[PDB]
Amino acid sequence: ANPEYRHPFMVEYIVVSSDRGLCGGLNINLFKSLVKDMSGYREQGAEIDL
Amino acid sequence: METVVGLTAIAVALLIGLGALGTAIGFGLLGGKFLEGAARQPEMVPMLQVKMFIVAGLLDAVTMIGVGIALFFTFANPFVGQI
Repeated sequence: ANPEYRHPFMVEYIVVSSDRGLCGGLNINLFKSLVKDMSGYREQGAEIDL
Repeated sequence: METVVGLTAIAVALLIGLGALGTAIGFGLLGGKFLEGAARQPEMVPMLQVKMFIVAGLLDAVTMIGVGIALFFTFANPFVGQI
């Protein structure tokens, strides 16, 4: 209803980890997906803040 | 006859002047809303501009009747005939 305003968020990494051990490689499996996506951007040439 | 003529110069001035006053204020109100609508919805301007001319035909309807009668009393005179 307000098309005249187009907030930047609507036009063209936060990482969560545990504080205790005993996990079944839960942190590793995500940290293995964080590294995979970061690679695509390093190949494309972009920098990354975390 | 001199009064019958002189009061038609004032009649013409009222008839055109009050029409000019109303039409000039009326388009300020209508046109100000056309610019407000055009800034809000740039993609609707082709439609809004045509709708403004529909309203403009009603706004000037009586003003043009007044100008027509005022020119009639200026180049012809149904009053000087004392008829």
